[PDB]
Amino acid sequence: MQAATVVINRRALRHNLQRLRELAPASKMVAVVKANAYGHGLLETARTLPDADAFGVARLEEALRLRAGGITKPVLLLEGFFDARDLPTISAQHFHTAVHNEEQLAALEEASLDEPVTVWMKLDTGMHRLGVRPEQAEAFYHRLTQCKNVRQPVNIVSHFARADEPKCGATEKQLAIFNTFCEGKPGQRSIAASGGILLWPQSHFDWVRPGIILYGVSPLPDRSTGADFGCQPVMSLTSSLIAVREHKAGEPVGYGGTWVSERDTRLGVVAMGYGDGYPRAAPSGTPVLVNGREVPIVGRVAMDMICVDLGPQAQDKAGDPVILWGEGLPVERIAEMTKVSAYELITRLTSRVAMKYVD
Amino acid sequence: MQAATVVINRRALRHNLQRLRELAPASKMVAVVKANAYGHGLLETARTLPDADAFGVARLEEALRLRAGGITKPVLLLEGFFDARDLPTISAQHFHTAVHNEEQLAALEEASLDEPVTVWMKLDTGMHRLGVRPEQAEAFYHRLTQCKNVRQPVNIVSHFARADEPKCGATEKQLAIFNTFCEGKPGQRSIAASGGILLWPQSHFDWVRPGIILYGVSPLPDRSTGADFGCQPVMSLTSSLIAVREHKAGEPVGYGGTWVSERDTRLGVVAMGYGDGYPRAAPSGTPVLVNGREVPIVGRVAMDMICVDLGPQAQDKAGDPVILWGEGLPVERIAEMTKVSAYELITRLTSRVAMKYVD
Ligand SMILES: *Cc1c(COP(=O)(O)O)cnc(C)c1O
Ligand SMILES: *Cc1c(COP(=O)(O)O)cnc(C)c1O
Repeated sequence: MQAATVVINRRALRHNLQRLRELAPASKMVAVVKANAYGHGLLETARTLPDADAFGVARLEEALRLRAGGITKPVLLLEGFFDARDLPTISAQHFHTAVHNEEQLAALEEASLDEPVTVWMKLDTGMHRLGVRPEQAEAFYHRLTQCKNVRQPVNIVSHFARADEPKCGATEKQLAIFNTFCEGKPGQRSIAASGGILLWPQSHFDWVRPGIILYGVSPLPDRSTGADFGCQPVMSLTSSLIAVREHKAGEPVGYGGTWVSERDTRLGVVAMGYGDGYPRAAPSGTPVLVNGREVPIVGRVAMDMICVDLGPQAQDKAGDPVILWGEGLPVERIAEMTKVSAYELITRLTSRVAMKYVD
Repeated sequence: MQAATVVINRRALRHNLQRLRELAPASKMVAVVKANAYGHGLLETARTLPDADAFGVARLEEALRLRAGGITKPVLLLEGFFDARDLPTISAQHFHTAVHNEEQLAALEEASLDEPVTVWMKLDTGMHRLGVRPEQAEAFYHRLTQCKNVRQPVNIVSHFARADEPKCGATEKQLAIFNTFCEGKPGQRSIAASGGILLWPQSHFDWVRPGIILYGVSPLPDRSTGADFGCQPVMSLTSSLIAVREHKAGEPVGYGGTWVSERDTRLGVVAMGYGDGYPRAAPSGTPVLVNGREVPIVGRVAMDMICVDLGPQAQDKAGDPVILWGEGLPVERIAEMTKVSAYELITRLTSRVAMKYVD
């Protein structure tokens, strides 16, 4: 039988990269593949997009894992390097890096490399997470153009904190700061991720960094799905029923007796739980497809199982196909119902989930 | 590594198995290691406990993975087998199985195996998740004693739905039903997991199945910890700071501008996010240890990073040790602050977290 499985549509992945090129026609693409390509799988997602101009990762470990799998294209270390002793590898592996601190800068200044490295100075334009603040940036920037170990020109990168909230002036302010600092400087500019790409065409510049929407999922907090932008969903979280049992009115289900039935019915048990990555927070009523028909989750989600209400004469049987989200049921619909971010839903899955690739 | 890492204390693990033998002195132990041993590591956790009477898993795949690693004790398939074509492997691998449906029973009835298999009839005593209902149990049970494919005697297993709620009578009702069915029967009895073991000594019977408490974490939802029962915490979710930046009063942090500072201060950025398994639901103020000193999380938890408030003048720096939960900080405290179950915190982690084993 088949249990917890993530089916990845390679065809939809391809379609989305091309669709994003159409929406951002004058910008190169940094396919962001951090966290195991967003739960889709880091090396397979890269191999599915040999057309990507570059790949973005959070950590050096992820980039090296790409190189190990035979990925040859430029990989961008979005958070830079955490140890100065890593520069020689970064240089030799032809990894491009962000530089946000003095550790990183002072290291590049005194390292001894056999080749210089391509760098993207991270500028803090409002997110206040990583990056050099405006009033320290000019001096920091100038030191990078003097590094014999940095390939010139120095590129400039930044990130939006609230691009999915078009009504507040957060984005327009970050853009204002970004634009002021880049005036008169050569080198590529990049500040847009999924939100900036879809809602802010002024922020496309030279390179855009699609992450979530690359997988056909909307980065927005409203009811929108990847299909709202012509992007197709890549992931399908699937499983199977391991039991179909009789149940009676007044009887509770699961831990804590969270749900009590008002009628005699039949309950289905799914080989899926939070030990696989399915949200334990999922409330009774959350939709799940059984034999391509939507049924509600009843009772608390356990570590390995989920119960659903099928109906008194429901003819579903142990072994039948279940879809937690995918074709027929967008992950955005599960996010709305469970109140869990689609970003976390597709990404916080465990190694217990099998991986399938189609097309 | 210096980033996302889970450190597993093998010596605390052994201490807990024997501490549990002291709490349930007349019962054998079924070490429950399903879902990658609750995030601690399926095969390493088994190898650390060669003293366990048996190992419990959710799925067949997990049991096979144990045999592949050289684990030889008896392994109990807590949910049984999902396909009749699996009986031959299960018989040959000497896996013990639960039997809750007719598909499983009919499979045993007509299979041809070189050896009979040890079975635990799963009885639904109130949880209404898996198991044969009371009114169908006697006939179902009798068919199992007539199998030459089943090693006699037929053992009886069940599970509590609310053992962590001593004030509702649910547990005494399940126990009442369990006891009535076992009257006059010749096999082993088992109904207690972590809660039943600690709060209900009349449910210990022949075998107890410690899961969460085996890892030194309390099953109950009140604020007690594993140390309340003499059990030592096995897991430590650790990482490092990748940046220490200046921040000013009135300035927000992270996505959505969730947190705004009322002083000038210094922010630390941790190489930890929900792409690793850390709850994106963690509210500002949640505790983190930086250099063995507690600091609050400020702003939204991102996929790869977490910001903390260090103070205006604070001497922490990129590279310094961070503890998300562990030595200075029980996962139960993080569960309270996060309102996320300790079961899910330690279990729903991703494959990007490195694994260390000490002692
Ligand atoms: C992860 C990340 C991205 C992608 O963002 P999405 O909203 O998922 O598209 C792009 N850039 C940086 C700096 C990131 O850390
Ligand atoms: C997983 C499980 C356990 C162990 O539960 P804990 O609450 O962690 O003690 C024991 N028995 C069964 C039937 C289970 O599914």
